[PDB]
Amino acid sequence: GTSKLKYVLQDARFFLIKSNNHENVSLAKAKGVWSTLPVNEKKLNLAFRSARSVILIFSVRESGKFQGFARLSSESHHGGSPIHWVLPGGVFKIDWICRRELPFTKSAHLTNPWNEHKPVKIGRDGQEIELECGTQLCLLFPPDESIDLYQVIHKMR
Repeated sequence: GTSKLKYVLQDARFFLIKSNNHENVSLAKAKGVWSTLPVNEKKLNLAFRSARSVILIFSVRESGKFQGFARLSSESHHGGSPIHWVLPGGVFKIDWICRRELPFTKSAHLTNPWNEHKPVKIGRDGQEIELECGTQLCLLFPPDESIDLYQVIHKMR
């Protein structure tokens, strides 16, 4: 059922993450980390302190899909265990909520009021998604049998 996920998302902010490289998303999915450019890093740190949950919704450029979504469990931090990103910032710890794909053909009815009411798939890396549109987008993803929401729910309290 959706009660658990709706609780996680109740007071959430949502950001589109656009990656040019599937490899960095694979790395991020396995290790539970993300890094971004300075403007977006600042935005995400502010959001982490302002909302009960900050959700990153990932899309690899030219893939036609979202690849999953995750919740920040920390602000960005420097000097920690270095993440060997594939090069084409601080490291955010993230807990994945869904690592399964959602094709854009399943989100075509959703438009983001904070991006001129364009379809939610459209946006630059870091585009913020308004609460209801982001919630509905996250609810479209299929259940991920590899993920247990329990850890996230305990972290919010």
